[PDB]
Amino acid sequence: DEKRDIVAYVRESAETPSYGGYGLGGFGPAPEGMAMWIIGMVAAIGVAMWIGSRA
Amino acid sequence: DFAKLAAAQGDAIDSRYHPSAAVRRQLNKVFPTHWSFLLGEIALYSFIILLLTGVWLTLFFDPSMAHVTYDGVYQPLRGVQMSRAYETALDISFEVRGGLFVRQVHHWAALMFAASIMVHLARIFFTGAFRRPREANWVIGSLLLILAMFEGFFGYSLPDDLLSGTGIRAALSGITMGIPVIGTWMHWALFGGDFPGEILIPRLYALHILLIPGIILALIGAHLALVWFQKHTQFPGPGRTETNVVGVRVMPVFAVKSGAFFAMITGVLGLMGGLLTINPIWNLGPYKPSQVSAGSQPDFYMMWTDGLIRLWPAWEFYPFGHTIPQGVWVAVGMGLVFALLIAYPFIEKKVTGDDAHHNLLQRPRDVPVRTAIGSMAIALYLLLTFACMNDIIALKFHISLNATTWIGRIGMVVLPAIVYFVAYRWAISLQRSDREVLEHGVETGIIKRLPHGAYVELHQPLGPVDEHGHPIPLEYAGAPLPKRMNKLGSGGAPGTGSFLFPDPAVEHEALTEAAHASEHKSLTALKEHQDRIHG
Amino acid sequence: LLSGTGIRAALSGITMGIPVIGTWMHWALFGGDFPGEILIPRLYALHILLIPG
Amino acid sequence: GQPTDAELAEMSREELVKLGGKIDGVETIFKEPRWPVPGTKAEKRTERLVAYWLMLGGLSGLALLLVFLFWPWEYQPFGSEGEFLYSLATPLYGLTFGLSILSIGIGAVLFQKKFIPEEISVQDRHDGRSPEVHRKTVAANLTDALEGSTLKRRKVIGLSLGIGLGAFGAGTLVAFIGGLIKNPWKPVVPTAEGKKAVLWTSGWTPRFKGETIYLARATGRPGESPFVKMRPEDIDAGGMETVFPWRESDGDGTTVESEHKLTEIAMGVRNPVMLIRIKPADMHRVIKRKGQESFNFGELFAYTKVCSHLGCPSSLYEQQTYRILCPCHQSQFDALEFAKPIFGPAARALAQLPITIDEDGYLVANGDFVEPVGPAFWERKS
Amino acid sequence: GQPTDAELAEMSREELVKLGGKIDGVETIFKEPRWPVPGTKAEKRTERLVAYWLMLGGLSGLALLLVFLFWPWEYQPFGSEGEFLYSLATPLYGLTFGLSILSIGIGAVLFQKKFIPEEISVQDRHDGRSPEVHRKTVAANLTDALEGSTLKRRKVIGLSLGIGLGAFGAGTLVAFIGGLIKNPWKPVVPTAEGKKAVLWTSGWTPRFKGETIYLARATGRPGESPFVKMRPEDIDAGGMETVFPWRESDGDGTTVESEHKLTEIAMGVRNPVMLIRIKPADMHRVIKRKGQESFNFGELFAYTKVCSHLGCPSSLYEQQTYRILCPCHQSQFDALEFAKPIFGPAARALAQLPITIDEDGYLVANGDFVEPVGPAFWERKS
Ligand SMILES: CC(C)=CCC/C(C)=C/CC/C(C)=C/CC/C(C)=C/CC/C(C)=C/CC/C(C)=C/CC/C(C)=C/CC/C(C)=C/CC/C(C)=C/CC1=C(C)C(=O)c2ccccc2C1=O
Ligand SMILES: CC(C)=CCC/C(C)=C/CC/C(C)=C/CC/C(C)=C/CC/C(C)=C\CC/C(C)=C/CC/C(C)=C/CC/C(C)=C/CC/C(C)=C/CC1=C(C)C(=O)c2ccccc2C1=O
Ligand SMILES: CC(C)=CCC/C(C)=C\CC/C(C)=C/CC/C(C)=C/CC/C(C)=C/CC/C(C)=C/CC/C(C)=C/CC/C(C)=C/CC/C(C)=C\CC1=C(C)C(=O)c2ccccc2C1=O
Ligand SMILES: CCCCCCCCCCCCCCCC(=O)O[C@H](COC(=O)CCCCCCC[C@@H](C)CCCCCCCCC)COP(=O)(O)O[C@H]1[C@H](O)[C@H](O)[C@H](O)[C@@H](O)[C@@H]1O
Ligand SMILES: CCCCCCCCCCCCCCCC(=O)O[C@H](COC(=O)CCCCCCC[C@@H](C)CCCCCCCCC)COP(=O)(O)O[C@H]1[C@H](O)[C@H](O)[C@H](O)[C@@H](O)[C@@H]1O
Ligand code: HEM
Ligand code: FES
Ligand code: FES
Repeated sequence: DEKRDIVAYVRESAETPSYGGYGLGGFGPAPEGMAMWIIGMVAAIGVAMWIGSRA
Repeated sequence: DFAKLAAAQGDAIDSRYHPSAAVRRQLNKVFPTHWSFLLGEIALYSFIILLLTGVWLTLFFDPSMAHVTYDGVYQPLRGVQMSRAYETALDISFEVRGGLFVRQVHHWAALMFAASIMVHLARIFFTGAFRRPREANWVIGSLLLILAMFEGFFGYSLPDDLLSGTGIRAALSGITMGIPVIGTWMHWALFGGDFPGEILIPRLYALHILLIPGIILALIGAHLALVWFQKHTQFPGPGRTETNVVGVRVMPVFAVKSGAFFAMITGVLGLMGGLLTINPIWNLGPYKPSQVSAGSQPDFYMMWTDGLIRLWPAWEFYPFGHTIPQGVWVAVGMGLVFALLIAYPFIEKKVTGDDAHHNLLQRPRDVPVRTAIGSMAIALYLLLTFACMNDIIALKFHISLNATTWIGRIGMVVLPAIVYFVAYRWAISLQRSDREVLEHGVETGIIKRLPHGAYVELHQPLGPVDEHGHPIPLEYAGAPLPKRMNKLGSGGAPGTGSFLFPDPAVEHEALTEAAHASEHKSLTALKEHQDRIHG
Repeated sequence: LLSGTGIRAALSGITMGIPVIGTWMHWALFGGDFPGEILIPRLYALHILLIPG
Repeated sequence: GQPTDAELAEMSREELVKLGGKIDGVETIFKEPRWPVPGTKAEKRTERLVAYWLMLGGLSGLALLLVFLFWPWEYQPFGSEGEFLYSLATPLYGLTFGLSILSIGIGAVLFQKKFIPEEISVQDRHDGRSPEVHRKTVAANLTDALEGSTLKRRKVIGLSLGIGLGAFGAGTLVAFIGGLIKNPWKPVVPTAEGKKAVLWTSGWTPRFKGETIYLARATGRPGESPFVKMRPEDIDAGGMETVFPWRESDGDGTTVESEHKLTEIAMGVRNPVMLIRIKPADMHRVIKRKGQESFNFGELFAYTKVCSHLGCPSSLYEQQTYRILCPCHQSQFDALEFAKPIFGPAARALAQLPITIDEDGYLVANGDFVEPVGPAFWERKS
Repeated sequence: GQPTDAELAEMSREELVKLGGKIDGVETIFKEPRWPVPGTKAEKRTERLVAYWLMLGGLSGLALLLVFLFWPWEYQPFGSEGEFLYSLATPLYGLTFGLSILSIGIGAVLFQKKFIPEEISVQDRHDGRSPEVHRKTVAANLTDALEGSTLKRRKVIGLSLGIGLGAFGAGTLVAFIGGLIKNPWKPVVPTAEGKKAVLWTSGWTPRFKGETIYLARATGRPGESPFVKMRPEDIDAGGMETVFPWRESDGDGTTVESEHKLTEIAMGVRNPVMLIRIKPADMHRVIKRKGQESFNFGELFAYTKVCSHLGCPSSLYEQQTYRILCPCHQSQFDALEFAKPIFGPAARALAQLPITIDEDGYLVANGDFVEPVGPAFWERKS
């Protein structure tokens, strides 16, 4: 019974869609920090380069 | 009559108060228009978004360890004992409309806040914006960075979660108990008892929503006031000197573009909060001392401290009837890191001798040793961060966990040296490239000489040309040099009609010569101002 | 007892008596009926950060 | 070099702006409009472009409003119609909001870069060393305030004010921080050897001499009978089970008196233990610690789960290597030998619980840890 | 009328202070020292007085420190040795702290009033209507920023930006406030007539048709069996008892399942009721409401405690006057008649609970309130 419950949880966690956007793997801090530094920070820096000037 | 209303309101304001001169000064203040000077604005905007989302979050968050069975909507966690903090975090995620989005954009804003603070720190350090006039600004900014790191720690520790709880248990509790003379006393004072003391999360909630944000707001006010009144520094350029600010006024251009940049940063953060899942606590059961996970990492801004914990080689000392665990090593390491970061400008000036009032930034290539040291420090920080992530790195990229740990251990003394050497030589070679451009002109396509078969690159001089072909070398002035005729007056006049169809030739000609006149007018104005300053 | 009685009187009764939106304001503020499990946390936020700010 | 008493009336907007720049130390050079040529259709195209961006921002803001008001939000159980809509609900909120404000920002930037005139205004920077008049006047004001006050002449007042402020600050800081300061070594936890400090005692410390503390397995049952007695036969070679210090008095969670004792057992930091069954073939590789040689019950070894370094549970038990790995900082403890760290930050072995079987064959602790079990601290190893 | 390029070197402190006042528009008139005559002993006495005040502040600060560190603080149960010390522990903290800082402040005030020189400095107030140069230059700068930007010429941008900002603000505000906005009339509370709204339903609402809801007395027992079934004989003429809606399923608080139902019963805003035994002599003065004529059981009347005006309990009961008084705002209801308000802010009678006795004689509600019981609201009386 306990093993069946664990199996049910494993299947539910595997087949459950990520609520709140693309689930970056399942690891929170590391994928999330990488996604920040790439997506958000490249977007911000590129927008800053667009708005400002080079000199 | 909106014009009449505006005039009457202005007259009433200038009669009740007298802000005409002050407001004119604020509007006329000139700010350099370099992109790298928006990096601090990114952090400021992320902080503002953090405040706005945090107020919303506090309207729904309940800090407490009071045990409760969920009995909510989330089926996978029903009847499980959890703290009221976790229960209300789950309520924000599920029960409250848009609460999941608000908390996700809050966490993404926290990550962007840390990242933009780091990028701004890199900008100022490498450009030498901390020198004589602004060492105090550097210092308060370093305190601000430390506060941001620890507030993010407390923020993702607020909803009592398995991941955040085990992170707290490790860092806070273990490293606090480790401290030799007062470690256990600090632990008991902070937690009001043993580790799971029933005041920890309320105390962190207070520190995180009121105390640390208040200090950060005061320090950001001081920071912005200092930047405002110690007029913003600028890179060397045509009309830019140590005693002027070349750029755009606050009112017409700078205000508009800063507001638009804030809008776009808010948009990026909202898009991330929507499309990217950040800290899905529901997958993470409520904190229990027995339950664990393999990942067990902090946010990226504390990942370097965690990596220091992992990599430092288990050196414990046992004085007479006592213990000095390995946590104190990392505590002292963090102390040293923060002390050196805060005291760098003073260390820099002690080492070099620079006590001059510096208002013109230095190019990181133009300052090799500082650029090399900054590169070495960034390499060490990245090594520590990836060492903290070594668990997931080993899992996904098939590398032995021991192999990653020892790669980190060896590289934290090897990689810094390699990066220092490479960055120093790279900076000197960038200087050499700049001087090659200065003395030979920009490079272009090759040509075969008429009489003989020599090949010459057909350079383009940037200054007066000698009576013969070779030009008179120019003097380096600390400003970037155009190494591509791309960015000079060459090949830049596409048909100005549209993407799919042209415009009338008369319109195209009018527009193109109008643009030519405008750009040469700008160049002539800058040249005349430069000549006027000394000549 | 004293302050909760004061809350029950003012914040609950006055709010819930308001004609067009009284009950709606009451439920928005209390997360539900009067003893809703979020009243004191909400007041704590309002009282340590929001209103003092 | 005059303040323009009456010329301001006929001064034009450009002249007045130049005058303001002059007064503020700002010289506007090359303030030129973006579209000097009138009537061109490139101007109209750029106008329409920025208008399209702003209208996209507005349409996306309206979309945010409409999706927030009318969308299948609310959690939907697993594998239920509406789960997809719920899953992409929050993404739609964020997409609409971010796209709206981002498009507004893009429109504003395009307006600045295409329509607002271009300027290279240069401001005179008066940084550093305020003029000597201002410096000397400030110094004179402060020095006159100090000396006129007659301080640094009333020695008794100078010292008395210092003493008073110092004493008041001392008292206030001490009264501020003494509420927080607590003695970690106040004997509070009862024990067979009298009340002892918290750090010494865990859930395995016998409250009274000879108390039976079963290695109860923590079934995941939500609330009722969370901890149930355990037997050696339940584990099989190469198996690990997290056990807790359960007492007969700490019966099932049905009552209210219980379910607080059980919650305390579950939440005890130093409570959880891992019971591992060493394979009989590998029992010959076991090396035992001083005073812990008889702790193991046959091939059952009970080691604290709390990592000896910073106290994270060390749950990652690897059989066929007999290595108890901690996930927090990747420290391995050799279970075969006394659970000594053979890798990672840990430097002290995991505390080994003495185990045996009571009447009826249930596993019970045969004592208490011979060392403090959590992570190390200053007052340790003595 | 010159900035004193080199005169500042020989300008004295007084001259520099006067120059600073002149620059700032401040003329310091009669800045005179308090003790022009030197060597007088009145000066020494005043010096010693301010010193004594500062030293009293310091001694009281040290007293605060010593008292806080070493005083018998901590609660003492009652009539216990150390209770007197505890009772004045906190008063001593406050006395020492306040006396210390108050004495420091008094010393500072005395120093200002006795040693710091007296001045009647007068500052030139430049309030109102900044000079026309500043006004016109600010107006020119703002108007140039507006017109040069080319706005109020791009009607499409002017309207599109407004629409975009308005739509984004609408979406953002709605998204901010929709988390809070809850529907008060969502049927959530189950009932024999299907789910109903919380305001309609109370703890006395029969969950299923024919349910028995005993008028259980709330004994003060801490936690176990807090609610106990009740019998009419328990009250005597001129007696009031606070009763709650207890179900057989809501057994004593021993179990965890119970002690949550019981906590819900206790915390129910509309749950508490007051059962009143009308004196048989005065039973003939009773007037009864429409549809509430058979609600009373003999001489037992069960009225909601929640005051009809703002919902405070009306717990005060006056026998031989039969007046249920509410402490919050002094409203009296005539219990003899249907509990109609005969004084104070309340305008609606208290809801009357039907009551009776089941088998064994225990008091049970004979139904539910025929009206909503809490304080009134917009959706009421229909
Ligand atoms: C302390 C420490 C650094 C120990 C060493 C462990 C380590 C990082 C080893 C290197 C990892 C790599 C590069 C493995 C591939 C095999 C290998 C070593 C090849 C030789 C390396 C070499 C010199 C190649 C020459 C060309 C070259 C530079 C190749 C680099 C290729 C790569 C991987 C570039 C990107 C760098 C990168 C992202 C490395 C992983 C780092 C992290 C923290 C990723 C985080 C992350 C993870 C882990 C997810 O699972 C995920 C899932 C869904 C969405 C997002 C993510 C996400 O962001
Ligand atoms: C760092 C610096 C300039 C130091 C000055 C010298 C000095 C005073 C040293 C004394 C202090 C000491 C002892 C320093 C040594 C180690 C150290 C820095 C400790 C403190 C750490 C700290 C609090 C702050 C350092 C922050 C900092 C400047 C980080 C680098 C930021 C920069 C320039 C980033 C490049 C810009 C950019 C486009 C980034 C996005 C592109 C990517 C993916 C870059 C790589 C990358 C990065 C940069 C991540 O941070 C990251 C985090 C989590 C997961 C993955 C990643 C990742 O892949
Ligand atoms: C489900 C749900 C709840 C969703 C909502 C999420 C949530 C909880 C919160 C976020 C929602 C909100 C409210 C989002 C919008 C945030 C917001 C106010 C964005 C404004 C950006 C915007 C709409 C621009 C429109 C385009 C336009 C016409 C721009 C020009 C006019 C404007 C708006 C100018 C703004 C200028 C601006 C950013 C002022 C900031 C004020 C502050 C704090 C500092 C000013 C300042 C700045 C900005 C410096 O850069 C600086 C640099 C060096 C020295 C000193 C300073 C300095 O003092
Ligand atoms: C401005 C923000 C823009 C953000 C872009 C957002 C991306 C949208 C993605 C699509 C919509 C949302 C999907 C939500 C549902 C969902 O989660 O998506 C999974 C997919 O996942 C994957 O595989 C990855 C597929 C590759 C495409 C996505 C990659 C985007 C990355 C690159 C963005 C972050 C930036 C990082 C940069 C890195 C470079 C650093 C230098 C799909 O299921 P599956 O594939 O089966 O997942 C397995 C379970 O089943 C199974 O149990 C489980 O056990 C697992 O095996 C699991 O993988
Ligand atoms: C210059 C000031 C010189 C005085 C330093 C005073 C600190 C040394 C303590 C000396 C007396 C200790 C024995 C008598 C007292 C004793 O037995 O208590 C102990 C703990 O000492 C305490 O009481 C409270 C400590 C007071 C806070 C000290 C703050 C540090 C000082 C050094 C910094 C400020 C001074 C100004 C310098 C900085 C200037 C700034 C530039 C143990 O607690 P416990 O037995 O559990 O009872 C708990 C109750 O105490 C507890 O208040 C209560 O909270 C309960 O929680 C309870 O558990
Ligand atoms: C100033 C910089 C701040 C940073 C870096 C920061 C960081 C964070 C982070 C990363 C989280 C985790 C969110 C999650 O796990 O979903 C968090 C939670 C939280 N933050 Fe902050 N925050 C800041 C400011 C604030 C402010 C000013 C407030 C209050 C106005 C606030 C209120 C909250 C609350 C109530 C939570 C818990 C909500 C939850 O558990 O989902 N934060 N913070
Ligand atoms: S927390 Fe277990 S080895 Fe560090
Ligand atoms: S609360 Fe009862 S009369 Fe007002």
